Formats: sequence, C-alpha cells, structure tokens
Amino acid sequence: ATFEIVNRCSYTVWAAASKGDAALDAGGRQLNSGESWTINVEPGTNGGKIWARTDCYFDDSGSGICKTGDCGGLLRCKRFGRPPTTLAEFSLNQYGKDYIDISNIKGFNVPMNFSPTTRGCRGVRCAADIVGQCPAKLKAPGGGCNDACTVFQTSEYCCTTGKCGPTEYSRFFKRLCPDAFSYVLDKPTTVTCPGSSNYRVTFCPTA
Repeated sequence: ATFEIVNRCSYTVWAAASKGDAALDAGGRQLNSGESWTINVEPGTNGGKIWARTDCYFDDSGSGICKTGDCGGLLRCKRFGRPPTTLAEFSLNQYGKDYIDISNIKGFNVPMNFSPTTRGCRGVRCAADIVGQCPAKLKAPGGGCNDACTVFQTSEYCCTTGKCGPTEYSRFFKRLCPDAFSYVLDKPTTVTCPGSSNYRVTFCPTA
C-alpha cells in the first residue's frame, strides 16, 4: 500500500509507522503543520500502526524523546509508541482484503482521520476533543488522555483473560469517538477495504 500521512494540525508532529518488531518504510519523520509524507508499506503487512508523536527532541543521530508516542527514543520507529497514542491500525492483503480501524485502546493524543484514497470502502475518524474532555484520572501530564489499562493495570481494563466488559472509562472514549475501538472487546469498527488499497492518515482533520 501507499500511505500519504498529512499533518493538518497547527503544531508539528513526528509521524511514526511500525508493525511492532520493525519499521514500516523509514519508521518516522517530522511533519510540520501542513506537511505530507508518502510511505510505502509492504503488501501483506499484518498488525501495522501509524500514529503521531508530540513535543519531540532528536539529536543529529535520530535519538531523543517525545512527550507522547515515544518509540524507544528513536526518530525512526522500529517498535510501537508509549501511550497515549491514537492509532491508525491496518492489516493488508489478508485473504484478498485489507482491514483498517482507529483505536483508543492505547489512549488518545492527536485527532485522526484514516481513509482510503482508492475505491471500495469508507474511512474512519476520531476527531473529537478527547484531550480537552479527558476524565481527570486519565489525563497524561506529559500530554494526551491515557487509556484505563495504562493507568490502572487491572485485568478488567487490560482484558488480560479475554473476559472483560465496557467500563466507565472505555465509555468516555466511545461517546467522543463511536467509530474507534474503546477497549479490547469493543464491538468492532474495522472497515474491510479491497486488497491493495491505498490510504491517507490525516492528523487534526477538522477545525
């Protein structure tokens, strides 16, 4: 797939793209407000994620820190980022189809739209002001709104046994963003797209 990653936020973000044990394309890059970065994701990538990082500082070797979404201090991510991170998630060329979603299961930092740029399916979006409205006990001082599993580390929030139900915290993310996963066993909001579609992830898609 080709992904165009566009920062429509008024602040700089450092986009990241990884499948957990490797970078996708270069794995990360700075996007000033307005900039677009086109990456090539290998067909058949299963469990890929793209997210924004904020308030980062990197040295000339690409090593440093971000306040949200830091991936082991690298500009170019090889692993997933530290919550809170709104996630654009995808698995491509899986028995002829691609599957996309947005998830708040690892919290939320930056609003996002994740849409195909080719035919055949619809996009998904979580662009509500989740950081402004975040329950006090989930607020991340470093910036963003943490998920309840990150904050409290219980079997019920982290759905460790695969049992779990919705919670007062998952329901906040679901009320602000119905079309994103709010906890691990949420009713799925995954969209099926034709195999080998292309996509655009836009940070701060609205006002």
